[PDB]
Amino acid sequence: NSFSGYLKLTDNVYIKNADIVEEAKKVKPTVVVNAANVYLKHGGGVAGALNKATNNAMQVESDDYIATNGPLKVGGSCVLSGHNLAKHCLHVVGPNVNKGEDIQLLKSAYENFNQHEVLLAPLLSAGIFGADPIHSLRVCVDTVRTNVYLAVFDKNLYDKLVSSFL
Repeated sequence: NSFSGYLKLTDNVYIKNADIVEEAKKVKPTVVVNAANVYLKHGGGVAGALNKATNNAMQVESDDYIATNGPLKVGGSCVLSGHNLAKHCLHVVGPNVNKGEDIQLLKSAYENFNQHEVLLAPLLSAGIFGADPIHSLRVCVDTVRTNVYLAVFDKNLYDKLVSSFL
């Protein structure tokens, strides 16, 4: 397929040092995953980058979703438009360690991926959500059964994830 340059970690998990926005623009996947919060407020991190790439269309759509349905749950998800990046965006809420949220909900968050055959995704609960990215990758491998292409922005983190993988 159109995913190029990934390292194979397992039967179904692949990883690349890449900006998820640029990779979505190049591949136009069926599903891109957003690292969302429960309010779908896309201010920073991956969410802020994806929203900016849609010229704020993602935020306008999200505000309507919240007005109609209320907040997500931690560990939950919703499927919205992918705008100019993808057919669909799967907004998944991993726990935010900095808010005291239970890291065990990371497994629930990754289970949402199993409803989709192929996904382009970031590591959940990494970055500004405060969890250890090595732990996030382990939970991903052990939970997701569908095909997941992981994009890791930071080269030093990418190298550490690959070189410590077991």
